[PDB]
Amino acid sequence: TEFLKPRLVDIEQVSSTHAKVTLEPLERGFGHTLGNALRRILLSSMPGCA
Amino acid sequence: FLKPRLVDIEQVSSTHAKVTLEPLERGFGHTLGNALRRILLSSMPGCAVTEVEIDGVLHEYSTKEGVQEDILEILLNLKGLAVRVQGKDEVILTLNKSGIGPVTAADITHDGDVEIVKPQHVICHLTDENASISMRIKVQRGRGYVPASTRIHSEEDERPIGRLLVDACYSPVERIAYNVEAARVEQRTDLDKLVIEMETNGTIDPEEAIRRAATILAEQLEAFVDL
Amino acid sequence: GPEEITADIPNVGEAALSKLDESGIVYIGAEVTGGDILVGKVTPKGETQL
Amino acid sequence: GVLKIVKVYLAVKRRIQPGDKMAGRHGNKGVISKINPIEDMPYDENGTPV
Repeated sequence: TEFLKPRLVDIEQVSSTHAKVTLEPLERGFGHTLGNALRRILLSSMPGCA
Repeated sequence: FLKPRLVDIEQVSSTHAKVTLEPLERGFGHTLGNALRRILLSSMPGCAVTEVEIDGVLHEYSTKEGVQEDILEILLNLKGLAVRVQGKDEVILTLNKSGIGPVTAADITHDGDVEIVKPQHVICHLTDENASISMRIKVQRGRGYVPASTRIHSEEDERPIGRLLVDACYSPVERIAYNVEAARVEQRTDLDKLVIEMETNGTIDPEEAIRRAATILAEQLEAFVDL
Repeated sequence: GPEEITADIPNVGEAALSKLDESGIVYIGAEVTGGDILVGKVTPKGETQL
Repeated sequence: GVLKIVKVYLAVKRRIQPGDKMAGRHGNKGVISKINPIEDMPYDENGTPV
């Protein structure tokens, strides 16, 4: 009942504002479960000064 | 950034239950409920029968004289037998019975860690006065769906031709549903609740499940929090 | 010459000939995959001229 | 010319995989494309996937 962890995460900067990061070893369906749960909190609840 | 905690866990049937999480901020009920449904339906501990060696049976395609169930059909019934262990990662159960009548799931040999959650579960019938069936039922524990096909690669001399393999069904969860209702605590602006209605074979308790689910969750976030 | 169903096959290991009985025929009920020998058969070809 | 013949009967159990043809009684054909996890399946309010 052991559980697979990621590895390799080369971070490609696009200028200074944004970038495309990547994570190779995600088990079945965990890409969405993570990608979506982080998308959710990123767009919505974040500290900000506007 | 107020954090949640659990609340009344209502058992209804031995099968399913409705757990609840009271302190969720705006929209966090959805962010979890979907993220929790994911790991609940998929990765959970379970113990399903794997290798079954029966009395006189060479292969799953024959018929044992004196029982009206084809061997193939009896194997499938085993895949649906719900059990739970405690300190063993594989235990081999010895089932014996004879005489005209149903052979249920309570006719097996009890072990210290054996708990049969459905003693009435029908394994097969018995059609003749003197007809006897002996079987070694090897039950192990694991995660996910491992079909019998992918099992024959290690092999390494599983020569016991009488040992017939079945498909690994490992999972407690059947149906998971989450509903977010607005929870009004006496003083706060607006907070939400989480009603998770799940469905189970009874081989895992609700509080245990939701922990290891969320456990794996933060465990995957480990790497995430840095690079 | 005549072809033999004998279980003696040039250049095969014990793991190959395992699933065969003394006669050279796979046992009934033995599960097999691609490449396993179902029936041992050998035909005479003389003076190979190597 | 044939001295002896051995006929072996294999029972393969195949389940379903991308590439199989499927159709309803109404003339709608199809070829299974992906086998999707239960996690990604559209579900109703009651939680039963499709």
